[PDB]
Amino acid sequence: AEVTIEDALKVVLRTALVHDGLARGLRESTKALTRGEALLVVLVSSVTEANIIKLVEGLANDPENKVPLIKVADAKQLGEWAGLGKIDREGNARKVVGASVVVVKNWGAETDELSMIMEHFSQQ
Amino acid sequence: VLSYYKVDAEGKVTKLRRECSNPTCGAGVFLANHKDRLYCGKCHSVYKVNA
Repeated sequence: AEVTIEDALKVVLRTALVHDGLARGLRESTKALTRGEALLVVLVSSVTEANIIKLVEGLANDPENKVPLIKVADAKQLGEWAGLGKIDREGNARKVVGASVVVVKNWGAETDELSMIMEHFSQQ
Repeated sequence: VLSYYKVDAEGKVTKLRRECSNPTCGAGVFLANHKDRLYCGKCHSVYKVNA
């Protein structure tokens, strides 16, 4: 590669993984969405009935300042970038079922990755 | 448990089961409907703020 290709979301879910910025799970995520905390909502695509997708992008794009999103694919790898760790001979080695809706609360950090994604979804 | 936001067409949300009157409950959690009841479960027992 050159620098990275959509790995800049991985680093931010890692910073909200270790330093407790993930409202991980749709219900706790919507508690961070029905709070001013959410300046990142990262959803997935292949879900069933599409109504919770409608929930996520509804509360993530509703008219209140509060419009965070970028976008990212499948649930279980999104949860792997997000917070649940059991590494154990680290070749992905897990019984993990998906997370599919994780929301970063303030991300507690800064530059090129996190400043890049804020520059990236803020200004085109 | 909480899929209950009646989010209308792309992308306005009408929040159902209107929310708790608590600073611990910063417009996030909801109030159950038992009987004469809307109920804060977050604080495990304390509030009957009911409509």
